[PDB]
Amino acid sequence: KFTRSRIPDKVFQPSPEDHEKYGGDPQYPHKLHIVTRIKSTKRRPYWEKDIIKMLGLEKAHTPQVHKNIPSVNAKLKVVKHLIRIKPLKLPQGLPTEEDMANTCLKSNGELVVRWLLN
Amino acid sequence: AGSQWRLQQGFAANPSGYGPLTELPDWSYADGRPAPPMKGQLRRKAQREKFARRVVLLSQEMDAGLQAWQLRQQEKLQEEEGKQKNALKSKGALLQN
Amino acid sequence: PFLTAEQERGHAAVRRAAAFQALKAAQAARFPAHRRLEEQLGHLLVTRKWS
Amino acid sequence: SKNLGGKSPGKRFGIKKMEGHYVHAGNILATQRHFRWHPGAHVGLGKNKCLYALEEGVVRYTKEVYVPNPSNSEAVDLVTRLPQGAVLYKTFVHVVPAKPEGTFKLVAML
RNA sequence: GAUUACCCCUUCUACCUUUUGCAUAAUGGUUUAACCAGAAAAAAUCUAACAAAGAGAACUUUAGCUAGAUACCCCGAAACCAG
RNA sequence: GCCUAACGAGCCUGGUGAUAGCUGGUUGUCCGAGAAAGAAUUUUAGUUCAACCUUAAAAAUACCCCAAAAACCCUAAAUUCCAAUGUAUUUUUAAGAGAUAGUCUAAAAAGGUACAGCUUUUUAGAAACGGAUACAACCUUGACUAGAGAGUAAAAUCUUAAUACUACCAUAGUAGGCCUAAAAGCAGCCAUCAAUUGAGAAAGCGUUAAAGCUCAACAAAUUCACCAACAUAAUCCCAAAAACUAAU
RNA sequence: UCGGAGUACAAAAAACCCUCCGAGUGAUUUUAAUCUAGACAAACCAGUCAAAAUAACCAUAACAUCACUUAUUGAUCCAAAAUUUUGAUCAACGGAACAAGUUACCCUAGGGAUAACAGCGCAAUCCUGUUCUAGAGUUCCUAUCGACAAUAGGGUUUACGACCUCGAUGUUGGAUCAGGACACCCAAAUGGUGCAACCGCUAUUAAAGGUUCGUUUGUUCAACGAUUAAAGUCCUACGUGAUCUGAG
Ligand SMILES: Nc1nc2c(ncn2[C@@H]2O[C@H](COP(=O)(O)O)[C@@H](O)[C@H]2O)c(=O)[nH]1
Ligand SMILES: Nc1nc2c(ncn2[C@@H]2O[C@H](COP(=O)(O)O)[C@@H](O)[C@H]2O)c(=O)[nH]1
Ligand SMILES: [Mg+2]
Ligand SMILES: [Mg+2]
Ligand SMILES: [Mg+2]
Ligand SMILES: [Mg+2]
Ligand SMILES: [Mg+2]
Ligand SMILES: [Mg+2]
Ligand SMILES: [Mg+2]
Ligand SMILES: [Mg+2]
Ligand SMILES: [Mg+2]
Ligand SMILES: [Mg+2]
Ligand SMILES: [Mg+2]
Ligand SMILES: [Mg+2]
Ligand SMILES: [Mg+2]
Ligand SMILES: [Mg+2]
Ligand SMILES: [Mg+2]
Ligand SMILES: [Mg+2]
Ligand SMILES: [Mg+2]
Ligand SMILES: [Mg+2]
Ligand SMILES: [Mg+2]
Ligand SMILES: [Mg+2]
Ligand SMILES: [Mg+2]
Ligand SMILES: [Mg+2]
Ligand SMILES: [Mg+2]
Ligand SMILES: [Mg+2]
Ligand SMILES: [Mg+2]
Ligand SMILES: [Mg+2]
Ligand SMILES: [Mg+2]
Ligand SMILES: [Mg+2]
Ligand SMILES: [Mg+2]
Ligand SMILES: [Mg+2]
Ligand SMILES: [Mg+2]
Ligand SMILES: [Mg+2]
Ligand SMILES: [Mg+2]
Ligand SMILES: [Mg+2]
Ligand SMILES: [Mg+2]
Ligand SMILES: [Mg+2]
Ligand SMILES: [Mg+2]
Ligand SMILES: [Mg+2]
Ligand SMILES: [Mg+2]
Ligand SMILES: [Mg+2]
Ligand SMILES: [Mg+2]
Ligand SMILES: [Mg+2]
Ligand SMILES: [Mg+2]
Ligand SMILES: [Mg+2]
Ligand SMILES: [Mg+2]
Ligand SMILES: [Mg+2]
Ligand SMILES: [Mg+2]
Ligand SMILES: [Mg+2]
Ligand SMILES: [Mg+2]
Ligand SMILES: [Mg+2]
Ligand SMILES: [Mg+2]
Ligand SMILES: [Mg+2]
Ligand SMILES: [Mg+2]
Ligand SMILES: [Mg+2]
Ligand SMILES: [Mg+2]
Ligand SMILES: [Mg+2]
Ligand SMILES: [Mg+2]
Ligand SMILES: [Mg+2]
Ligand SMILES: [Mg+2]
Ligand SMILES: [Mg+2]
Repeated sequence: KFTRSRIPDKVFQPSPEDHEKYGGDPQYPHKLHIVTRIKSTKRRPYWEKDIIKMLGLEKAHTPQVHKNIPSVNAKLKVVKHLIRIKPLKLPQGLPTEEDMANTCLKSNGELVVRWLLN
Repeated sequence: AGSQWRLQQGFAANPSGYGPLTELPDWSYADGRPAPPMKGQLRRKAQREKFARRVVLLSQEMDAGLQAWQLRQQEKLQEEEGKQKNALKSKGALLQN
Repeated sequence: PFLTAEQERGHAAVRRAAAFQALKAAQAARFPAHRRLEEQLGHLLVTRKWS
Repeated sequence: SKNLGGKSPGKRFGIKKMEGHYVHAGNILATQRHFRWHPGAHVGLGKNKCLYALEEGVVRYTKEVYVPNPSNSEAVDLVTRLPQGAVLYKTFVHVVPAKPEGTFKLVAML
């Protein structure tokens, strides 16, 4: 019978070379996920469809920002084969109240604070 | 096409993504006065503002949660110390020594 | 992860409760609309002529 | 043909209230055909081996030693045939009472 | 879809009905014109009148009574009985 | 059989607009949501409930759900119940109809021929105006309108068609002992020693029995050497063709 | 109709004209009450548990027990008792108060939802090849075969399934005309023979052309007579009835 899948814990144990391969900090994990649904939910089980719906990934190729907490990491693990996950990078810090309307999210993952000034 | 090249260079995979070819206004009066803003640009600005607000809210919530957990652990340490501080002086096996 | 399971426990719960309360208030505000004298008296304008 | 009568609906013999569930008095915690779960504190046993809560509280499941009734000949024989270091264990279902027995309320000053 | 240009170029397995599924080689139709097929207010919903009472008589009433509007097809047997 | 061209029982009229769970038909536009079956039943060509679903109205928790918890001989995928968390869904109240004659694919099974485009259960998916040349079910795809804009997805010739092993000489106790007409390395049984620098009482052909031809043995040089290859159908084969100008 | 085990491996449910056990009750005395929270299960009808409180027995139990204990059972209505109860292989076991056979003389409404012919899927059965050699063949597996086994293919027979047709796809055999395949009967070119020659036995290649006339039988087949270079095996809706026959 076709049922859900339990992913073993050794799958999510990164290798020391994986940090350099994927450009991650070996010491400090990143703070925020950028999740973008690539594949469709059709021909996928209803639990995967519901997880996609509750993650706010109904529309494809539209990035959504999420936390890096295990509570949402569980759902991201459940539907990890339909999404692309990147770390949200902030070269210029969090957007301030005076810079909310002049920000943009690049395709390479850094959220710029001053986008096309003047 | 060249979506992979554009991604490598940092631009959008689609030339219609946040590039100057679409962000800038495409017409203005010959007198020099600016044209009314485009509806698509206004909607894109609204979506970007919403995304930035969500990012700020998520970061603030994570920081608040971490600070609350640290405060809870510190208060646990303080109450553990206080339980010993509020105890009495043992007299059972210490007076005969 | 950035936070652990014990660190995330209840970190954002007031916001979820407030969102549910907002949903409940939006649902409870369902009621028929006001009927005004203008709506009833504007039907007589169909027979406005020139004197 | 040669095989007859094999059709019969399931009796729904199973567990009704899991661990941590808040039950009231008289709630059927679990029904069974043979003794799979044994009743413990504040859990009564019906004539059909069903287990029902006697007090309002929280359902718990534990593994505990099994000392049978000395009048139960079969269980006594099993015990007397057990080796020196062997102790029987069984899964017992308990109800931990939540509300107090009662309250002392002032009625009148005489 | 087009096109300077009717075809030439590219793309689309007639329509109802019945079926798990019909271009199906499953049914129906040459075509035109005229006729040919959803009907009921018990309980309910909406609107309005008056309201512990409502109804122009006979009843219903522990917010109810009165009024109005919302609803339920056509063709076809072999047959049976009487004169 | 015949009884006014149709007689298993005439024709006409009336009942009669007989009755059909059965077939056929059922007439304007646009929009919203939208269903594949558990139980009874002279019942499986149908109805009535339940579960889903629609239209309104009340509310508050609804799915995802880490621990902890659910049996005794052995037992997999995984289930039930649950905080947090991500979302906004769910439950009751009032009206309700349709449906209850199903297909394939992936998985666990059973029957059969470990056969079916076969039959019966459980879990999941689908029923594109793209792709698999054509195509129901396979793959890509949160389905509106206009543009003579752009970026992507699945997807477009699949793998081998392979197997050569050549000179060089082989004498001796002895025809080893028994059986046998004959058994000389060789129908058979037992021993399997020994001469020579080197040759098994002999590993295959051959003789009725001998003879004779080879193998291993020495002496001469010594590329490489274990298994692997397998016919066909009926109108007429079936895109054409292409081994190197830079391709994540 | 009801129950237990497997299918259905771990909450519940879960089907087959699936595989096995069973029930339509006996024995004994402790003869087992009333009222009521809260629950299980369930479409409904039915089925199950049960705390506290009441009257009688120890002043400390009462759930009747055992036979795998689970199944040992039947609704309304209506009939009878003495007013409290009882009554159905209503076993087609959610049960009509009481009703068979036959129709080829048949009729009507439908169904390719469902059979007979054909097609289609599969290849159990059938037919082709190869792999393997124990055995026959005097010795000698492979001149000719070749058991126990392996593997690949074809779609000629019977069967299996019920996918297209029942608002019609008209049937065997024969007559006329035949199209095609090769798994070649003849004719042609060869290899091996346990091939001396003539006759033969096998295998390879080749499908332009041929493959008879008669007795019986409706016959396809089959037996028989006379010949031939031979009187091939099949597919074509078991080719062909808007070309023919109607013997079955
Ligand atoms: N019973 C049932 N029939 C359906 C359902 N969906 C479609 N059908 C039936 O399927 C036919 C149409 O096929 P579809 O257009 O859905 O592919 C119609 O006969 C319709 O009644 C369903 O969910 N349940
Ligand atoms: N025996 C019995 N007959 C009943 C019942 N209910 C109705 N009946 C009917 O009453 C009639 C009794 O006639 P009987 O069989 O006594 O001559 C039968 O038609 C029977 O079917 C019942 O409960 N029991
Ligand atoms: Mg737009
Ligand atoms: Mg069973
Ligand atoms: Mg059953
Ligand atoms: Mg089609
Ligand atoms: Mg239908
Ligand atoms: Mg059909
Ligand atoms: Mg067809
Ligand atoms: Mg058809
Ligand atoms: Mg039809
Ligand atoms: Mg047609
Ligand atoms: Mg029609
Ligand atoms: Mg016609
Ligand atoms: Mg009314
Ligand atoms: Mg009559
Ligand atoms: Mg007549
Ligand atoms: Mg009628
Ligand atoms: Mg019917
Ligand atoms: Mg719609
Ligand atoms: Mg219904
Ligand atoms: Mg858990
Ligand atoms: Mg919960
Ligand atoms: Mg039906
Ligand atoms: Mg099928
Ligand atoms: Mg399904
Ligand atoms: Mg559908
Ligand atoms: Mg196409
Ligand atoms: Mg889509
Ligand atoms: Mg020597
Ligand atoms: Mg040699
Ligand atoms: Mg051949
Ligand atoms: Mg329940
Ligand atoms: Mg009591
Ligand atoms: Mg019956
Ligand atoms: Mg029945
Ligand atoms: Mg029943
Ligand atoms: Mg006759
Ligand atoms: Mg008829
Ligand atoms: Mg059917
Ligand atoms: Mg046949
Ligand atoms: Mg035919
Ligand atoms: Mg057939
Ligand atoms: Mg056909
Ligand atoms: Mg078959
Ligand atoms: Mg085959
Ligand atoms: Mg031999
Ligand atoms: Mg055939
Ligand atoms: Mg059929
Ligand atoms: Mg079928
Ligand atoms: Mg037919
Ligand atoms: Mg027709
Ligand atoms: Mg011919
Ligand atoms: Mg040949
Ligand atoms: Mg010849
Ligand atoms: Mg020929
Ligand atoms: Mg045939
Ligand atoms: Mg024929
Ligand atoms: Mg014809
Ligand atoms: Mg014929
Ligand atoms: Mg004719
Ligand atoms: Mg005849």
